[PDB]
Order: sequence, then structure tokens, then C-alpha cells
Amino acid sequence: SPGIWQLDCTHLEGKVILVAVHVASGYIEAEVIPAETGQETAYFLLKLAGRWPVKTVHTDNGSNFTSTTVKAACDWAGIKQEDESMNKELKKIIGQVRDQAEHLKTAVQMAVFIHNHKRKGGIGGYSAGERIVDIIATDIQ
Amino acid sequence: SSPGIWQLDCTHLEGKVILVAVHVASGYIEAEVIPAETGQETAYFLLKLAGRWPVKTVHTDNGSNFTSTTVKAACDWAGIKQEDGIPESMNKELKKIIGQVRDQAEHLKTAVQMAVFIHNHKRKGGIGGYSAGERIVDIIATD
Ligand SMILES: OC[C@H]1O[C@@](CO)(O[C@H]2O[C@H](CO)[C@@H](O)[C@H](O)[C@H]2O)[C@@H](O)[C@@H]1O
Ligand SMILES: Cn1nc(-c2cccs2)cc1N
Ligand SMILES: Cn1nc(-c2cccs2)cc1N
Repeated sequence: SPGIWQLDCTHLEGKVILVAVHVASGYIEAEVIPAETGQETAYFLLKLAGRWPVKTVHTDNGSNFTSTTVKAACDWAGIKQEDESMNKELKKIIGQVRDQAEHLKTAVQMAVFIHNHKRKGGIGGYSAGERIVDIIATDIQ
Repeated sequence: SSPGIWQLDCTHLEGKVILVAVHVASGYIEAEVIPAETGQETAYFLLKLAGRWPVKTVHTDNGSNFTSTTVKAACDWAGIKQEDGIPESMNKELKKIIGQVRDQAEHLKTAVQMAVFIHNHKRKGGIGGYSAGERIVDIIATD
């Protein structure tokens, strides 16, 4: 399960936030896009797969994933498509920083920073970002 | 190199701008096509990068986009030590790979992400070697 991601959309202030969660770590990647289109979905997936070893993405089965451009990007990147706890939290963190920035895009990326750096537990814990890299590094044997 | 050092560099193609972040110790890259080398685009790029990887230090070319106060303010918010004017064939290599995949993409930005994918997955130094993607994770894993 080092290659398993879950992708969802959240609609806010009339734009769309594409959120990808690495299911094993809780690590998040997100973008704000003007609209939930095939072109934007494909691009997002391609960016993700170039940065992390993406095997399988679980989606909501919306029309943006049925696109010939998404199928092509998935074939090219070797991504297989199939088919909240962390997504609900991301919405909460976006509210807590919302006032610190003019644009929603900024607030979103500040929330991704906060989420991925935040140590869970006491001294001896890990962040989501530590967890993804430890998991992947461990798998490289 | 030290694990938290990234080098930012820009490259220009088909009259658009490619912002490139190289993780110095591994050669791992992240890139985005942006409309223009503005303060807000640069800030936003850095904020994204710093949310995705441990970014302690950034070396820049000291372009005007890095002297803007929205960039300096992002780097402060994110705890990034901005090091302007601290020192090339990474742009050469990216452009070459972009040339190989260019005809498989309707739009430049897609060919850029395809080229980033290829660079990061390419095994460097023979069959027992490792890709940039493998090197970065191995270098920064703490446990
Ligand atoms: O809000 C989008 C934001 O991303 C940038 C680069 O940091 O451009 C890319 O962003 C999206 C990636 O999913 C795409 O919508 C866009 O096509 C792409 O170039 C910024 O320029 C932009 O503000
Ligand atoms: C301390 N540390 N932080 C990380 C992150 C990875 C991705 C986001 S943050 C990885 C390690 N080793
Ligand atoms: C083949 N492969 N590629 C990786 C990457 C790690 C980070 C980016 S890509 C990890 C493994 N096992």
C-alpha cells in the first residue's frame, strides 16, 4: 500500500480544491483549479505521479475521470484508477488560516503545509510528511 | 549536499516560464509552468514546495521575483532560509527530455510534467543505481 492514493474534490468560494491523500501516511497534495475539468484532473494526476510513486488512485467516479485525456495521462504514468478523516481536517485548517491571506489558493497551500508538517502525538511522534518518506524509503528494499 | 537545500532556477520555452526547484543532494526536481516570473507566482510555488518536502534553505538566482516582499514573506511564514545569488545543465537536461515528449502533449505544461516524471524516475549510474526519486526519499527519511 505504498502506492495508494485517494483523490477528492471540495467546493469552496466557487472554485474547486483537488485533494490527494496518501492513504498509508495521511500526507496530502492539493491544488485549487477554476473548475473540475478533465484537463485539470489529468494535469493534477500527472504532476502527482512525477513527484511520488503512484500506483493506484481511488476516486469518486465523477465525469472528470472518464475523460480521454485523463485515461491517456493515467496510461502514460502507469496509474490505475479505482472506485475523509484527513479531508475534513484540511477544511478545518483552511478556515483557521483563511484570514491570513487574500486568495483562497494561498490559504489552501498553507493548510497543506500545516497538515503535512504537524507532528502527531508527543515527543516520539511523526508528521504525515515523515510518514510518507519513511514508508517509501523502507520499501526501497 | 545538506538534505534541506534546494536550488531554484527558471527556464524559458515557447515564450512561457518554467520554474524549477532542484533538491541539490539527489537531483530530484519539481517544476511548474507559470505565466510570468512575478512575486505572487514565485511565492505560491515556494509555499507549495515547502508544504510537500522539508525545505530548510533555498538558493536563488536573485531575480526581481525573489526580492519582492510577497516572496520574502512566504519564506518567513514557511521558515525557509532565502539565500539569494548563491550558485545549470539541469535546465539543459529538462529541455532535452521536454523535446522527446513534446509531440505527445497538446500543451507545453503537460510536456513539462512528463519531463519531470521521466527525470525523477531515471536510474542514474547503471542498473544497481537509483533514480532521483529514490535518492531524495533515502536522503531525507529520518527513521
Ligand atoms: O491555482 C493554480 C496555480 O498553479 C500554478 C503553478 O503553481 O499553475 C499550475 O496550477 C495548476 C496545477 O494543477 C493548473 O491549474 C495550471 O494549469 C498550472 O499551470 C499557478 O500559476 C496557478 O496560480
Ligand atoms: C522532517 N521531515 N519532514 C519531511 C516531510 C516530507 C514531506 C513534507 S515534510 C520528511 C522528513 N524527514
Ligand atoms: C521506483 N521508485 N520511485 C520512488 C520515488 C520516490 C520519490 C519520488 S519517486 C520510490 C520508488 N520505489
